[PDB]
This record gives sequence, structure tokens and C-alpha cells, in this order.
Amino acid sequence: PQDVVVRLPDVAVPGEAVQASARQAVIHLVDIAGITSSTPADYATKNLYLWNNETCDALSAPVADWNDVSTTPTGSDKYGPYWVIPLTKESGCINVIVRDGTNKLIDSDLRVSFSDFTDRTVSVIAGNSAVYDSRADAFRAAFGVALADAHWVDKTTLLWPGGENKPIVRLYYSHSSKVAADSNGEFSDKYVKLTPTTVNQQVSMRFPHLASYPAFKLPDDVNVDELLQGETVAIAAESDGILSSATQVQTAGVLDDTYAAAAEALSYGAQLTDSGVTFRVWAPTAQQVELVIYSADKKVIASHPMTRDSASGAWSWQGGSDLKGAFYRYAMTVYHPQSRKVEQYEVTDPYAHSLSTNSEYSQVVDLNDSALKPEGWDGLTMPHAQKTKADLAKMTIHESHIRDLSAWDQTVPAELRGKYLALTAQESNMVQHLKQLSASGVTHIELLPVFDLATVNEFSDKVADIQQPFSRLCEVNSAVKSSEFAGYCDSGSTVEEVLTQLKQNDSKDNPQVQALNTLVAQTDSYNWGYDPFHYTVPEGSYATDPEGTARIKEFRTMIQAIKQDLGMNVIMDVVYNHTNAAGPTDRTSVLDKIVPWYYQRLNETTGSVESATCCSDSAPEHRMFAKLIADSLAVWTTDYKIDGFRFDLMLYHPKAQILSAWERIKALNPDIYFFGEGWDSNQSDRFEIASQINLKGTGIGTFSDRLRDAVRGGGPFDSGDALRQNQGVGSGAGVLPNELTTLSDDQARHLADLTRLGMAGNLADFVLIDKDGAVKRGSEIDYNGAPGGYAADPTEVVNYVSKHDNQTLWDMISYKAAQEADLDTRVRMQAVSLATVMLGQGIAFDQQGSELLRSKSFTRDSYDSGDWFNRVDYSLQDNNYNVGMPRSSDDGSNYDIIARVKDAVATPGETELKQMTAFYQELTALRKSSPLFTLGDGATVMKRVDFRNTGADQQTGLLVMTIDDGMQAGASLDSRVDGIVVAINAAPESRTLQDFAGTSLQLSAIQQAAGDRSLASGVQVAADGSVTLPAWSVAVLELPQGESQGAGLPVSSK
Ligand SMILES: [Ca+2]
Ligand SMILES: [Ca+2]
Ligand SMILES: [Ca+2]
Ligand SMILES: [Ca+2]
Ligand SMILES: [Mg+2]
Repeated sequence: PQDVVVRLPDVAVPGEAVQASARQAVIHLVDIAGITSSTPADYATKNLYLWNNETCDALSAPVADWNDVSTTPTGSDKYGPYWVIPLTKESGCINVIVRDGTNKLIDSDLRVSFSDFTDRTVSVIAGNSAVYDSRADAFRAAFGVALADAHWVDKTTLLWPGGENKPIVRLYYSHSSKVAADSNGEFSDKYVKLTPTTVNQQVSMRFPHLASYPAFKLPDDVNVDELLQGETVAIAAESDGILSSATQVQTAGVLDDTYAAAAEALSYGAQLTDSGVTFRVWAPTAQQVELVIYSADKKVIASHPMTRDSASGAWSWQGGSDLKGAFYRYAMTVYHPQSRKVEQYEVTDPYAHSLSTNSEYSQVVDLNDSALKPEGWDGLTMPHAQKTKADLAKMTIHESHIRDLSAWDQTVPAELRGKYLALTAQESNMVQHLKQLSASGVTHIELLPVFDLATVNEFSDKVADIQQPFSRLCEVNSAVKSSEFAGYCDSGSTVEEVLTQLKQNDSKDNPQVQALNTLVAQTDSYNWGYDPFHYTVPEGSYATDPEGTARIKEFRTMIQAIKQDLGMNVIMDVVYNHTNAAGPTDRTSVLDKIVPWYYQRLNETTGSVESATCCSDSAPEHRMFAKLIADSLAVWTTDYKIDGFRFDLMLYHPKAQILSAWERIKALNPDIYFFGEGWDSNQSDRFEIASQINLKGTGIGTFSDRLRDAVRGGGPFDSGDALRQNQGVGSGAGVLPNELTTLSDDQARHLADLTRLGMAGNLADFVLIDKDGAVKRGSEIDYNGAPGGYAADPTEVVNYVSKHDNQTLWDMISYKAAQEADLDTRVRMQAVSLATVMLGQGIAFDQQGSELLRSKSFTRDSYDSGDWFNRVDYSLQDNNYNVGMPRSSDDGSNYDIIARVKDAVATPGETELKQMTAFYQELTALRKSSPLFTLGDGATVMKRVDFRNTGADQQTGLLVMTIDDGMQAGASLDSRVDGIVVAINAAPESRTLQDFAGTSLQLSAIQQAAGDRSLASGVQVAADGSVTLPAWSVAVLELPQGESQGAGLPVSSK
């Protein structure tokens, strides 16, 4: 109360010096440094550099010379100088650099658009790149709250660059209004005073990315709880109280430091107890939280102020058991820093376990009700074991989507198409096909998002799908009436029929199938679904009824049909790395409405929600989102009997957080498998990321992109001719070049190093002979500058050559195969490509439909390309190749290479699909045919797995792997063989192996049984034990085991 008062400068908010007249523009430079009076600093040395180019041309007399200082102010007053600037027209823009001498005062090349500011009278500030409509706007920005680069990281620490070595540094706070200079131009709100200090070790451990920040300390007795109830602003002033800066404050650090210990010990959601129903939501900053109860028809029937727990920041209320089945939301009164208002809105439960249609209301549910279980649910067992590393290694995954599975299948009842329940249609083509894949050794179905997505409208009246009349499309899609396809609104045919008609004159110059599908996408039922609305409710649109609990039992019914009828385990894709939206207004913003700025990751400076994932990046590094994630997985594990989880963008999570969720979930079922994908994240400055490298030895799997790229050819950024030039091992790199490629023998040999290493589990320490005949460890094989091998156990590696994202395997082969490769050869290229995965030691993963040569008509990113481009035809008429040019916005620069390559051979038909399916089941039956294929343990792999045909003189494209079951490896794991040879001859020539002469090698039984339909058809094992391999073939051979264990195929010490 003896304190210096922080205040604005004792001047009025400036008006405008001059308003531009006709064919003029005007620019003010607001001399804020000067208005902080003392010196009337002269403006002669101030000048404008001005020029025309092709974008902004409106200047009338540019002075192109850079060193000409002559463009000095037209005039000036106490707030600074201004410039009158002649122009050619009033519609356009002009380029401006602001200078003192030749020195830039604003580094950014400024541009003033006459579209934005129609009075072409604008203002700018030295050191700021923004262009304001008036000097008042600029003045208020300079002395107003801006950005959010202050971080209240624990109870008594504030990191803020803006306060560095200023004499006055304060935390201002206002419960009910936003902090602002009052009528006196003074900041009269309450404040805490901050004194300079040095960051803790514990704070630098928590926020390494902020450890260079100037630190400040809060009095030890500050009432933290009360400050976090409203707006908080950090302010810095000079010794006379004139404000230097004010910024908003990011509070997630202090929120964990104050509440997370207590709040972690509580359970959340609408919880059926024995004494009724307990509701609890975490809202440590909220002013009020009322529980609103809704009737079935969504009328308010009760509203309860909840009880705040002071230690946790959680709010709770207990009601009657009759509340089971009731709809509810939380009515929040809470300050949101993005809008700087105390907001009032109703939000669904982030811990919701049941919802109304389209997620508008959460719903009280007891998932343990036998009425939400199909008959026998409680005794449902894992058909495949996941205990030992060898168990895990046998995992053979079929990555599928709910509509991809059943949308086009006429043999699924119509009401079940695109539905969880399609999986119960035991006579359908789709289900019978999955049953046979299971019998042959596909072990796992992996589901694309079946949690509650945001992007499909669950109100069936608001949706039109291609099996329905075009008129319905025009009814629900207002853009169709004013499109080139409007005439079809009265046509009388379905949208699928119209798309069929559009194929005929579809081409790179008339991409009309795509053009119509783009509109169909906006309002169909189709999406991959990587758009989280609620993390722990099934998706509503995949139920026959999305209103209420029905989806819970239909979902479990599907889980039962997969494990029990189909005999496969079930993996869920999960997307904890982002939310669909944030802020206080978006319909699908849930977490960020209830605890604002806590669950999203924000830029350290502006406080904007980062979007590096695509969308609204979440903050799994914060304790209560880590809890939300683990609690969520727990429900999917226990109540839905999910056997494994695949994390989208896992490397946006801290390694420690993934490992913590894993230990928590292993406590419920120790056999649950975790894995994820990651290639992009640069969150390394904030924490140790859950990456391929950092996860060595943890037992968390990661998708490997090493064998993928090497066998497909190229990489995901390829476009244009590179898509054809970058051939892979599967499409003839080196051995069957196409007319565009320049791949050298050395490059092709490098691809074979990557593939072999992946077949041995992509281990860091696996020793192999490289392309030049040198000894190398896996970590020493280059993958675009990084260590290639990175795992400790093959169970940490998921191999694949096709997946839902990027082009299907078949479309890649169509891009890259030489013209002379005929259709039958392309089918074998598909099979040899998949043999490197299926016969490798890594866990085997594949896209639903590779066994049908699945195509997407070259679409590279089909997440919103509808039933049309994602079609899988289980009646086996074709593979959905050549059904139209793909989406132009993403594949348009590829139209030239598509048109060139597309019609090289005929489109696969029933004969090729059935042949591929046999190839596929052969490969999966081989993979599970001996324990040697799935050793599980890295040290065992290194002990037993070797390769022949290596070095600079290798026969290009021939992969020969040996797996030892003989004396030098230890126990005999397979009673019937002393060893196994895997020979993949991905080449146009027949090849002969002398490596095994004299050993009584013989072709495996499975392949001999397949006969002329085998991948090994035509293989010759001669008397002397030499082996002839046909072009484009896969052979699995074995050393038969005698009365006891033999010499097998010992690995050589290199
Ligand atoms: Ca103006
Ligand atoms: Ca949904
Ligand atoms: Ca869509
Ligand atoms: Ca044996
Ligand atoms: Mg960053």
C-alpha cells in the first residue's frame, strides 16, 4: 500500500493524424517509446522503403533504390510521424518496410491490403509486425495484455521472459472481470508481487523447455486456490510504474502442483455405487459446477450445485440409484483464458460411459449390467495367448474398418451394413472370409476408431449414403443443388449408380467421380474416425440405435463374435494425442471447456493450442490427462475385453506416460499388448518421447517403416514420377526395372539389407552382412540417416507393407512394376511383398483386403473418400482398381503418372483374387507352422537366425533366411525340424542354391499340399540337396529331424 501504482502513460488514447484522401494511403508510426515522454525524439531519420511487385502493385511512385532515405514523414505530432502515399488505384495492396536510416525498424516486410482496411489509413509500431486500422488500436495493443508467455508452473514459481530485470513484476488477478487499466489509466486490481529468483532443479526437470526462462517467486502464503478462480495476468513496469508488458498466464503447472496428488486418488464420472450414484468431474478452476439431469426427451428435471473438494479441485454430488439411465451434463461457470470471459455452458462428461445420439448428452450407466452384455459375455476368453514373447510374436494383424468390412456386402442384412453387428452375420461373404483367414492363421482384428468420433453425424436423418437415392443426397447436402451434378437430384437413381455412370468419361482432365464424391464425403457416414469426441464410449453411428445404451451391447456382441465365432483377438486404435477441438465455443470441445488450457498442449509464447497432430494437440505430459488416459484404457480392457491397444502418434506422448499407463493396465490384465506409430514428433524439448529409439527394451511395440519402405519402394512424400521411379524389393528394384527408374544395384542391395534386418525382427544388435560384404549391426544399417535396427526383442517391432494410410500395396505395385510384368506376375509381387512380413520375426501387420489385391484407385489418403474408394468386394468380382481418378486436392499432382501407368494390365478379377487369397493363407499358415518363425526373444533370434546370399556379389532380389533348431542353438523348439530355410526370390530369373547341398533339405508340407496353387509351385529340391527357385516365388524348406537333435543350420559368428 506504499507501492508504486502500475499505470498507462499519462496521455490520451491517440486519434488519427490524417485520413487518406482519394488515390492515397496513409501510414502512422506510433512512437510508443517516445510517448513514454522525456525526449521529443526527432523523426527526420525515419523513412519508408516502398516498392511494387506482382502481388502488391498499387504504389504510384516507388523508389526502387534501397539506400535512398528520402521518403521521410509528411508530418508528425506527439504520438509519432505519419506518411501520405500516392497510389494508382484504391483496390489492392502496397509493400512497406519501415526504417531509421537503412536500419529496419520492423524486420518483416509489411504489406497493407486495401481489402482489410478500406480507408487505407493504417498504423504500425517499431518492433511489431502487425498492421492496425487506427493509432488507437495500436496504442491499446502496445499497453494492453498480449500473448501468454508467463507460466505459473508451481505454487511459488512464475517463469516469464517479459519480466526480465524490470523493477516491478506482479501477478494481477480478478475473479469476475478481465484485468484492465481503469478510468485513471491505472491497474487497481489486486495483485501478488514477484521477486526474482532461480529455477528449482525440480522445475527444470518438469519443464526442461522453459528452464532458460527468467524465474520469479510468489509469497509462500499466497492463496493459490483463490487466484486460479478467475483471470490472472503477469505485468511488468519501470520504476515510475509505467507498464512495460502484460501477458496472460498458463497455469497447468501450478494446477498439477496444487491438485494432482489429491485428485489422482479419486474416481471420476457417473459411478453406480451401492448407496446410489456418485458424480465427479475434475474442475479445479471453475467458479461453479451444477449437475443437470435430463429426462429421456432432454428436459431439465433437476439441477444440483456440486460439492467442491478443496484439496483435489474435483466436484461431486451423490444421488439416487434411480438415476441409472438418466442423461446429464455439467453446467460450468469457469474462466476460459482464450476468450478471457467467465463462461457459462453445459458440457458432457469426459468420463462419459454412455451417450445420447451424436454425443449431445452423457448418460448414467453401469457397464456391469447383464442387460448390457450378450449372453455368456462374462466367460469370454482370448482365443490367442499373449503371455510369452513367443505368444506375442505370433500376432498376425488384420487392420479393419467398420464400414470397409460390411458396407458393400449384399450378403450382410441391410440393417447391419456398416455396423458392429455385421460381424454376427455368420452366412455373409465377409464373415465367412474372415473365418477362413482366421483358420489359416490371421490372429488379430485391429479396429480403426470405434470410440466416439466427432466427425460423423449420428442423426440418421442428416446423412446420405451412396446406396440411397441421389434425391436424399440433395435433401441433406445443400451444396449439391448448386453443383455440376444438380440434374441428378430428380434422376431417380442411387448415388452409387450415378458414380458408376461417371466412371466412363472419368479421366485426369475430367476427374468427375472424385468431384461428386467430395460432396458425398461431407454428409455420408464415412470416416476413419481419428477425431475424438469422447474417449470411452463406443461410436454411435456404428450402432443400429445411437440413442442411449444400445451401442454398448451391440459393440460387446461384435467383440464376442470376433473372439468366439471368428476366433481372433481384438486390438483398438486409440487417439489420445489430440482432441477434435478446443476453446469455449466448439460443439466437440469437451476437455478444454471444463479445465481450460490444461488438457491441450499450448505454444509457450502465444498460449495457442498447438496443432502439430492435425487438430487440437493434447497434453499427455499433464498428470490428470495421464490419469484420464489410463482410466480410459482400463474401461476398454475390463468392460469391453480388448486385448491390445495401438496408439496413434505415440511419439507425441512421454515415454514415461506410456510406460505408466502400461503398468497400470498390466495390473488389470498382464497380457495386454501396447504398441503405436510415430515418425514426426519434435516434443523432445519437453520430455523423452515415446519413439522407436527410446522404447528399445520396454516391450512397447512400434510400427517399423524400415522394411515397409524397402519392400514397397520409396517413401510417403513421393509424388509424380518418383512414385514410379522408386521401386522396391517387392516390385523389382534392380532386377526388373521400369522405364523411368535409375535405381542402382547398390541402392537395390541396400533395400535388401533393410528387408533382411526386418525379417530378423529389426533388432539393434542383430549382426548381418551388408550390401558391400561388411559386417554390421542392425543399428548400423542406415535408414535415411537414422539407425535402421532399433529394437531389443522382435515383439517391439510391427512389420507391414500395407496399412490404412498411404497407398495400398497393390496400387504401389501398379505405380512401380515394369510394363512387361503381366497380371499374374503382379499378383506374385503382392505375395512376395507380404511374405517378407508374414515369414519375418517381427509381429505381422496388414491392411484388410491385401489378400484381395485391394485397391483404392490410387487414393493415397482415403480417410474421407467414402464407401466408393475404400470398397472391399467380398463377392470377389474385382479389387476396386480403376474406379475413377482419386481426390485432386491430395493426388492431383499424381494424375500424370496415374494416367501413364493405370492401364498397363487388366484389372484383377475373381480368378486373381482367389489366387491371392490362397497365397495369403499359405503364408499365414506357414508363419504359425513352426515355433521357429516366432522366437519372441531378441537374444534367441540372434542365436538362431542367419542369412545366405549376402554381400556385394549376392544374387539381387533373392532373400535366403535360415532359422536354426540344431545343437548350437540350445533346445529343440520344434520336434520335427532341425532348421528352416525361407527363400523369397523376388526376381524375374530362376535361381539355384548350393548353400544346402548334402543336407536332406526338403520342401515344407504346407507348400507341397498346395500344389500348383503354391507360391513354391515348380520348386525343385534335387538329390544332392540343391534347390531351384522359380521367378517370383516363395519357398519354405526344412531339415527333417531324426531320432534326436541334429546339427541344424548353425549361425556363424561374424
Ligand atoms: Ca483506419
Ligand atoms: Ca460419434
Ligand atoms: Ca465423410
Ligand atoms: Ca527341433
Ligand atoms: Mg514445441
